[PDB]
Amino acid sequence: AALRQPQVAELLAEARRAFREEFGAEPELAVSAPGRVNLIGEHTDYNQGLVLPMALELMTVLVGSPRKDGLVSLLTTSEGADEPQRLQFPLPTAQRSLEPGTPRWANYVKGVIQYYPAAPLPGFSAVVVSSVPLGGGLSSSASLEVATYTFLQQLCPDSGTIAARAQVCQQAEHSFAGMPCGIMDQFISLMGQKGHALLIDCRSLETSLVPLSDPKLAVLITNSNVRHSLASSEYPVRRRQCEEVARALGAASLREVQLEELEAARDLVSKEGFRRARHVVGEIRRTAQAAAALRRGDYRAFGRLMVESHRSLRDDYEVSCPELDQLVEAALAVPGVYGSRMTGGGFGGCTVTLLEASAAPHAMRHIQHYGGTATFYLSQAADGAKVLCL
Ligand SMILES: O=C1CCCC2=C1C1(CCCCC1)N=C(Nc1nc3ccccc3o1)N2
Ligand SMILES: O=C(Nc1cccc(Cl)c1)C(F)(F)F
Ligand SMILES: OC[C@H]1O[C@@H](O)[C@H](O)[C@@H](O)[C@H]1O
Repeated sequence: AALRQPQVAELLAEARRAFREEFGAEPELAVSAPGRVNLIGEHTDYNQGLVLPMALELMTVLVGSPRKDGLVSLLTTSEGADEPQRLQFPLPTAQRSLEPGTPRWANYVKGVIQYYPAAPLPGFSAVVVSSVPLGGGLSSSASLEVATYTFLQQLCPDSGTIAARAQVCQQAEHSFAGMPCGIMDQFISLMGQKGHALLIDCRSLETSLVPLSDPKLAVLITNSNVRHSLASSEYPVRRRQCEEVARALGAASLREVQLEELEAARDLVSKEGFRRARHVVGEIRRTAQAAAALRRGDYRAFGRLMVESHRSLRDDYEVSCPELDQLVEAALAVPGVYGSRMTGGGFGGCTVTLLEASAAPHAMRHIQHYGGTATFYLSQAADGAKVLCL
């Protein structure tokens, strides 16, 4: 009864309704980009490391039509969007470029338009909707960016690569949302495939599509329903930090650095710095293993590596919060659970629990033993960016 069933036919319906009511015509176009859960490989992406996200059935739909007047008209119905629900603005030019500001939800769309690599980009009308809980750790921002991107490609096809559209979305996040993220979230919103995880090499940008066939094993995403103050603020600090180590170690990134190399170099770098690279360099290894373990389909070693990932993110990288520790520590003591850990950037958001679908009704009865409000998603590994024509 705390479990938010996804309703994706309802999400598109809602979207179509609101559009015809707002603008006076049936929309021509529907796109979706999903939210994500990162199964293992946390704070590795910007250290050119490995990440094992899968796409969620939680998503962000644009529905909309091209305009002859060169201007953009956005209406959002997302519950937690900041006022106003509606912004219009001329397309950028050589002369004027878009500026981030108010409302913030509109900055991600603006961002993508501002860096969209193709021309001529005509003006549009769009309703924006989302079942991705906003600031809940499941990449609402990447779903909206990649949803925008996808809608723009129908207006003006790009002659480019997935990485290029990921980078464009990532630039919008940096410039327009002030969030210096890596490419896991964008990549996965773009490239996810139903019943697969997506093993992303963030040095080479080689990708692997890893079957999650087995219908026994499932994944419980548990929303902590907190986004602590230090989240916004401590992400860039971590990055700056990782940068200095590589700087001091004559290493083009932490990817190339391996743990035997860091152990020796305790004193080349800071004490703070050393306890954090231990996570990155280590993390990178356990994402490889989890990868190789998933192919072998040892649901068990999922745990060792996934529970170890939390410990490392909590004790070493310091991007957990009591609420996460108590959802993780609560899950990892339940028979019928391979393992649990904070997912995405931390200081709040969701845990992810690899468990036997048989014990789903027991875990959701047990957790909601949590000192806070728990929201539950039972996540099929899902499709990436989708167009449907109306
Ligand atoms: O303030 C923060 C902290 C960082 C994470 C986060 C936010 C806010 C920014 C905008 C207003 C609500 C809160 N928004 C997202 N929004 C994401 N917002 C959407 C709105 C409509 C459709 C799809 C969307 O995806 N993420
Ligand atoms: O993770 C899953 N299954 C899984 C199966 C075998 C080994 C491991 Cl580590 C995982 C998922 F996504 F299907 F639920
Ligand atoms: O694993 C940490 C991740 O945090 C996400 O929220 C961020 O957007 C990703 O780029 C990655 O840094």
